[PDB]
Amino acid sequence: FSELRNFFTGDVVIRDDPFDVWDGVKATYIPIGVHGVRLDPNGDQPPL
Amino acid sequence: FYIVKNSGFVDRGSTGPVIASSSVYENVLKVVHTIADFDAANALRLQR
Amino acid sequence: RAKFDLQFITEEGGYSKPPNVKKLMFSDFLSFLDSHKSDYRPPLLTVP
Repeated sequence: FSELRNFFTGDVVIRDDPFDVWDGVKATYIPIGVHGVRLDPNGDQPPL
Repeated sequence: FYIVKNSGFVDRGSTGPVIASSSVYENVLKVVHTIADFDAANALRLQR
Repeated sequence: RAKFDLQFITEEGGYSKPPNVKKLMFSDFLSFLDSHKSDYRPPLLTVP
């Protein structure tokens, strides 16, 4: 009988409490920080 | 403006015109942290 | 930058009914920073 058992012996490992699974998330981004006044780099443009 | 655990000012028995206040006088404050600007204050609020 | 709302109270000397002084808590400041987290230019805190 021993051999018959040892053949039919195989282990498995399972987590006691199932994982809690969620759905995806809409990655929404919002603004942050304060903006100051940036002046044009070239200055007044040539005429005509 | 300053943020502080608790404060007030009571000067009982004084004959002066000011005998109480919701605030205190500048020299009674010990500054141990300085938040530079709105941005920074806001930034700290968001580092959970 | 902040605006301070000044208020005067006269102490008659009869210590019967305690005055109702407007006090601003840390909690309120956070509540402020969260209503403006996205602003693109610093908001004004009215400190009493």
